[PDB]
Formats: sequence, C-alpha cells, structure tokens
Amino acid sequence: SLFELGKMILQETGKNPAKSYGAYGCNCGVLGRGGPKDATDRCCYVHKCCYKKITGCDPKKDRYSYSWKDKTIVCGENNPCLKELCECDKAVAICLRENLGTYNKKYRYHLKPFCKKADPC
Ligand SMILES: CCCCCCCCCCCCCC(=O)O
Repeated sequence: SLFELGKMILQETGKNPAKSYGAYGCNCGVLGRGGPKDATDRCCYVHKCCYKKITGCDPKKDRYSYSWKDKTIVCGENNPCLKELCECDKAVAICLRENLGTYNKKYRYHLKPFCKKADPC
C-alpha cells in the first residue's frame, strides 16, 4: 500500500516520500504517468508501468510485509500480486535513491498537464 512504498522510499532515499516524491515530475507521483522529466521522474514512470501488470491486488491499499535486512528491502511475501507489488515498490525506491543526484526541486510540485502524454507501457 502507500505505507509500505513510502517507507521504502524513505529508508532508501532518506527523504520524506511525500515531500520529495508525492508530486514530482510527470509521474512521481499520484495521477498517471507522463513524459518523464528526468532520472527521478523516470523512476516513478517505470513504477507505474510496474503497477499496471499487477492483477490480484490493489497497490494503493493492499499491505504486504517486508523486512529491512542488511539495509536491503527484503520482500516478505509469497502471494504473487503482493510479491510483485512489493518488488515494484522496492525497485521504485532503489531507483529513486540511485538518481538522487539529478533530483531537481524545480519539478517537485510540477503541474501535471504541463506533461506530455505517456507512451503505452
Ligand atoms: C513514511 C510513511 C510513508 C507514507 C506516505 C506516502 C508516500 C507517498 C509517496 C510515494 C512516491 C511514489 C508514489 C507513486 O508514484 O505512486
């Protein structure tokens, strides 16, 4: 659900997920995707595509379990939708941490119809 995802982001990036990522670029994050604005914005774009190939569960609402072991998000699920969900959220979080150096506050509260239409996933 959002709690797990924001936690992962927080734990990986060290940033307040809602602040840094709640409204960042054309895809990070809360209302569809869009021509990524940069590395960070592209992370959320893949995250959404990752979301859409998900079936038995809702990624806003369904909670899953995960572990922090050796400073690594370890998914705790066998359930397929939750495992993939957990893995989509995990990878979004990694990807956001890896691209922090290009993170640009200029796109933090970007207005989202200032966004080009996204390519199908
Ligand atoms: C510290 C607990 C975190 C819960 C707050 C929710 C965080 C939401 C921001 C997640 C950023 C990517 C979201 C998305 O693109 O759907």
